[PDB]
Amino acid sequence: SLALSLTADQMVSALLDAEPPILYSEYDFSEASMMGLLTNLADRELVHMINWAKRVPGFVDLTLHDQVHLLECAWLEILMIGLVWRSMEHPGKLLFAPNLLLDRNQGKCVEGMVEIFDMLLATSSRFRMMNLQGEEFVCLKSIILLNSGVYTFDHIHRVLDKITDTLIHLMAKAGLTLQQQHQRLAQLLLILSHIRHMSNKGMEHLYSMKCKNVVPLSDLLLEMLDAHR
Amino acid sequence: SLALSLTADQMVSALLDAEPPILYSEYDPTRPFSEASMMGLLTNLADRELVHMINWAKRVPGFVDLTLHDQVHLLECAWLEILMIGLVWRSMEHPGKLLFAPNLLLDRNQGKCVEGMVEIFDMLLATSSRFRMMNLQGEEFVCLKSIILLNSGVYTFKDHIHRVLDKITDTLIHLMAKAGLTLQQQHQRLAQLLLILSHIRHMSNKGMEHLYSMKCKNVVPLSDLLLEMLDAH
Amino acid sequence: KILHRLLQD
Amino acid sequence: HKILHRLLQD
Repeated sequence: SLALSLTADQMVSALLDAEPPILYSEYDFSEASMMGLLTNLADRELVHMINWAKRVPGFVDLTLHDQVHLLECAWLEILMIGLVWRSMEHPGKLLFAPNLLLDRNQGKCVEGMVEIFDMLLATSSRFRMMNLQGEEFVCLKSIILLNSGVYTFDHIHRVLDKITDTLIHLMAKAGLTLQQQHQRLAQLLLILSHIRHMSNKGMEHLYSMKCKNVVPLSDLLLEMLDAHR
Repeated sequence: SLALSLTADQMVSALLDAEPPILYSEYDPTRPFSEASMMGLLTNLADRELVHMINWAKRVPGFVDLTLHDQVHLLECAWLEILMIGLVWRSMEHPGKLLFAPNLLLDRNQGKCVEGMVEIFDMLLATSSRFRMMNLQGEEFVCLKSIILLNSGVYTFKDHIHRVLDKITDTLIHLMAKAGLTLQQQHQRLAQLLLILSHIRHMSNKGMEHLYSMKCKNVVPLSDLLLEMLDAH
Repeated sequence: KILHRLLQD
Repeated sequence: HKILHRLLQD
């Protein structure tokens, strides 16, 4: 590999540099406009997400088939963690794009979405209480990529250990005692279980919206969604 | 409360003592089974395990300190995740199979007998494999299970639950240090255990979809408690 | 509900 | 002929 011989600062440097940009909405609400805006954005972010993933150390070392599988498993968790991250400094709101801040009130508009909006807002608030940092965030999202589909399968689990080592290095650099370090490592990784939950509930609502055919979906989004069932 | 003042070793003793029993199935190899009745055995087993689980939860440090409404919510969110981690735990030493009960062992080529669920079977086998890979320990297992209980439904409502979760992290670390792991091995293993909960969460969400499908077909017997647990999702 | 009663029993 | 298969290659 190569990911395994990077130092901790180099690993975080790599992940900071791979980071995708914050995109803007094609914006100039109801069920159709909500879903049309959101799925257009999701489609656009997905293309950037795919090129981000190839820049995650250790990722390109996998076979194309394993890369496909990990991205199909995790793409919604990754869009969600990004959304919740963007939204931190905007309490009670979700920043889908800098020109598209949405209240839970607009989540009502779509059938079944207010439940997901509330879970996302909770996650964001939780990230805020914990004072989550950017360096930690990029580690978490890389962890999601490598971990989420990893069971349907060593190098990859060694890569995950390298990222753990990296998170700990960031917290120690930031001054935390050893005990604050393992407690905070635990708090962060537990949040990934809730991000998983949100992704599964979101995927189910995406399929439901696919079926109700309220909005046409991009072929890419259809294939990302299809891979889940 | 009394939970926050427990030491690591007291925490571990508490949890180990609250361990529910492994129950038997009414499986009989003499009897033919359809995919339906084979599933009835599993749902029947889950229903009995649930009654034990509810009384085990009462003995998890910090749980009884919560209001009834919050206990209800936490159990409704986590019940299938907890049944599943227990099954994977029981199946550890039986590579390629799931030990639903001592008298009920199913390999994954028997899990095709039911449609749409062989993939759930595969994910459980994948998880039991991972436990084996890491040599998961009984004391780590009970910590993990209590984490699921307190954590799963925590962001769909409290500072108390988070203080208890921190105690369990402390307990996990203590267990790893006392097994002689380096500090680096301890944080790595901590992360390895906690990342499992993401997979266990996925399986539960996917099983819940198969549970709902099963109910809609009204082929397999589901008990009144299972019906209400499902409904909570 | 059933869980409610099991818990407070 | 998955789109993702192409996009991971480009």
